[PDB]
Amino acid sequence: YYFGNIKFLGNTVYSDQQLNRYLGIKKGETYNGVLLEKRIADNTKPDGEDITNLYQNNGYLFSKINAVEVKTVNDTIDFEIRITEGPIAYFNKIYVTGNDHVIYRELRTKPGNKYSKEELVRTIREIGQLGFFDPESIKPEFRNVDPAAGTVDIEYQLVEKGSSQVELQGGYGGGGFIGTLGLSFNNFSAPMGDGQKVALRLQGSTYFQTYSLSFSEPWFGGKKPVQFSSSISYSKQFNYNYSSRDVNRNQSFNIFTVQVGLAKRLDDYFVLSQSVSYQHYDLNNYYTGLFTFGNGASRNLAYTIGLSRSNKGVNPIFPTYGSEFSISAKVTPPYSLFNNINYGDLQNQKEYKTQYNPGDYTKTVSVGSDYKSADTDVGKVDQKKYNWLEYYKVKFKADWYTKIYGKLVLRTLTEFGFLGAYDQSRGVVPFERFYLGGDGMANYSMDGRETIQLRGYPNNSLTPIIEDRNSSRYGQQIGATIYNKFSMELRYPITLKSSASIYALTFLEAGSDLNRSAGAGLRVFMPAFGLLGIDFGYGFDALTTNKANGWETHFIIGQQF
Amino acid sequence: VKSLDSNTQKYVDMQFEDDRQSTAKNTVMYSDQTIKYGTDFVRIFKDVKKLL
Repeated sequence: YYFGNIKFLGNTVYSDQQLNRYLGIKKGETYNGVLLEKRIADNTKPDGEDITNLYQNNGYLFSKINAVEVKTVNDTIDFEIRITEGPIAYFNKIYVTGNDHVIYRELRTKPGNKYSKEELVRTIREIGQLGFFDPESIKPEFRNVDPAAGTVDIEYQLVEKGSSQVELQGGYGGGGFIGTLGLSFNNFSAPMGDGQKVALRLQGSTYFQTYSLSFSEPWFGGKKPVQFSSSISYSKQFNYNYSSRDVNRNQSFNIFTVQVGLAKRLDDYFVLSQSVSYQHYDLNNYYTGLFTFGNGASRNLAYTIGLSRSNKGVNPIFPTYGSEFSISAKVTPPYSLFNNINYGDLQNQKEYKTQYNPGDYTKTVSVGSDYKSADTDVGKVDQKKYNWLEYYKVKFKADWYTKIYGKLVLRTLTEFGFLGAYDQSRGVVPFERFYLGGDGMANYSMDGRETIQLRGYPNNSLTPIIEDRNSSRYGQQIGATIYNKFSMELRYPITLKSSASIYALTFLEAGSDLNRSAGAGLRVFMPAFGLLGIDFGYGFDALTTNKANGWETHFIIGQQF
Repeated sequence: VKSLDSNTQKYVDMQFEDDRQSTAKNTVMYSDQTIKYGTDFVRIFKDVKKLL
């Protein structure tokens, strides 16, 4: 038996040709009733490319697709698919029962809008992401369905399950584990009420521990989605050698941070983000790298601005069309112009020379009381230079996705980053510097360090090192002030279900004339176990002999960008 | 009328980008002490409870 002459009757919204293209059944193939029903209506999944959802996604909710067998001759079966459309569906009144303005503000199914199952699914997902209600019983149920007037009413059945939440999360990056414990009350008001979130969180890795209190208002003013965030945090960070994964427990600094910030949506794809941050770095025996003021303290007052454009594909895990652009500028007040002290002649002043005959100056050999002699104490000069941090920072990121051929997707990434000082005599600050190479890790550390991902190379291997030889600090990393990366990845998916999202990828990266890397990897995303990615990368360039680094492997958990 | 499934956990699980009236994420702040798209132990505990 074989199919024959699938004909579509009584459909006027779509032509015969488009629906035939959507059916994908050709004459002469072997009859498969299961296949016919699956193509007609894949009831197993809500996002299937089936005809019933094709009609139901644009609002012809009363459309019914049934099959009637007309003739079976010459071992060939003929059909006439019948479509009965009905009028378009418009929402009239949308109400929620079982809980008010907090829920209503986050509804995608507004009154007067054309019916779309995608909107109902999105509202379900958003109410679930709010967290107060039981995720398994967010039930949209239809009332006052009047096909006579073409209207529909929706009631959302919900069950309360508490506002508070506890969270234990984990990840891996930089060759080290990371984990957070968080207690988050998702309703604070001015207590029960508005959607203001207040969370107490603690994050830890092998070399840094952070404690934080974070308040966040998602709808500032109650009209438009303006996020107002505030965070008071205290962190302790060790000297960590990312290459060898050992830690020194006697070289550590404490960062006390207070940040206020605001994000608002402007076109309409743009987001403008602003922040004001105060950070106090209390050092303890941190004589590592470019630091010589290991027993002092520094203060950092920063204003950060950022413009972002995002229109990526439907799945955040696996986009298939769009672009993302990000420009960020961090500025500190220019104290150099207003402070009338000279930073080039500091080394020739009596208050900055080495002292101990008691009170004499030393070059250690006593050199008398000649104030021009002795050694310019680097600790005191650097402490006076950096008691208030002075720097300007610019970051630019571009991420363009495209489809090439079939189900393949190509992702192109390009970042530039610069940091500088207003007065060149003041010098580039040792903090907020760019560290390049390895598994890559987000800004979990609050000192401004940004670990840039370049697979195929050890963690933090390409960051510049002291090259003075006789400086007694050869081999320690000091940080990069300018960095550029270009990445190009090809990705093929195996599953795009809600439960699991798996895809394989091949990557070519060039990071800094650059160092190049090539490799392949596999990523698996699940809501429970997270985003687990395994990458194997061969680097063609060296980290004395001009021999390539060769192979390396990374295993990461979480979005380590 | 063909209505949605009785269980709506799958609908919550599937991911989407931001739309014109969801909260705007701040990208010029420091860390919020969360591993985005990380392992969720609370969800693991709830799933284990559901399988018993």
